[PDB]
Amino acid sequence: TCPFYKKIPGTGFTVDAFQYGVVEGCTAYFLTHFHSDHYAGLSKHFTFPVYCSEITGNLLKNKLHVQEQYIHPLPLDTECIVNGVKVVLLDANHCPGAVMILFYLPNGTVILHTGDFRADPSMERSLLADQKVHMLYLDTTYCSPEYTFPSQQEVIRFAINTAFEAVTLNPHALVVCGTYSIGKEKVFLAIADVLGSKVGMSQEKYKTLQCLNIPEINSLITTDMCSSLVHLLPMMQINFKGLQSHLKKCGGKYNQILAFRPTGWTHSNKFTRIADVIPQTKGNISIYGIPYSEHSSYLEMKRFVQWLKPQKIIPTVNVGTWKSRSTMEKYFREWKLEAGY
Ligand code: NI
Repeated sequence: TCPFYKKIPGTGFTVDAFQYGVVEGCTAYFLTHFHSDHYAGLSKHFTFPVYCSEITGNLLKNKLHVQEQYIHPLPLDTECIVNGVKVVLLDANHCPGAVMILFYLPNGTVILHTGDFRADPSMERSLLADQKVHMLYLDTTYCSPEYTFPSQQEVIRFAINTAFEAVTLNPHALVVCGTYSIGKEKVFLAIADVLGSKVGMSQEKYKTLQCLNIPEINSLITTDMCSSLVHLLPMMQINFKGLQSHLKKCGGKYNQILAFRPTGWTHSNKFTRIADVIPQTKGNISIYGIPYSEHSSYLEMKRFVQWLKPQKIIPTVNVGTWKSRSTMEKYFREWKLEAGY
């Protein structure tokens, strides 16, 4: 059964609720982004209307084979009417095609669902500036002050300079990047670009990347592994066994692997600066874990909320424990008292 925090009251609508069967009274299913915890339950047999971005609709059609007739793509930053209710989609600064949804209820309430997001000051000059939001359904993934990480710009800078140095010292080194869902594409794209190579990958991953409307993509990626010196692999293979094995297959083209695991947050953020990060090494294989996040830091989240000044906040992440729920409610109150709303 569908939880309350996936329901938009006063409407026929749910959000990211595809794993509950037929939801009683839901007449349109919104999907915020193509990550499996959120799409769970969609397939080619789904027969109700789905509303989402263009990119999210490309993946629905090509990867889960949902029939065209039920996919309803919407443009961003545009007032649209759905079953008599005004809605707007906004960039969530998460993975490709990830949106926030504004619902303008018939009775005058305004609701913002962030879906998954990385808060940014640039959202303060979206169509959010123009009016008041009563309810915020918030991605509270890193809602605790210990969650700090660098900007995405600093992390990419670290990865580019690391890879460029290594390969210029040893032209026979191969660079490998771990992946398991969409998002974080900039990690492997920016590395390839500085190395003058295309990114090589399996057919299934190539297909996935072909749905994301990235400009000049055909110039950046390929299925011919032999022609590329940056290879993508499944995240589970980004370990010393997985990498030695993969090196066998390259057939004596390369004598060194430099690999990157893009994670979210890890406790080595409590002590270490991005500049100071070092790999784990075994023989001719080094692995760097790098804190490239697509969720709000605690401070980025706080700023966004204190700008928005919502009347009520409903968390969508970390909701299954009382300790979490209680901790989050305390920060909400602090933030409200500090800013004075
Ligand atoms: Ni996500």
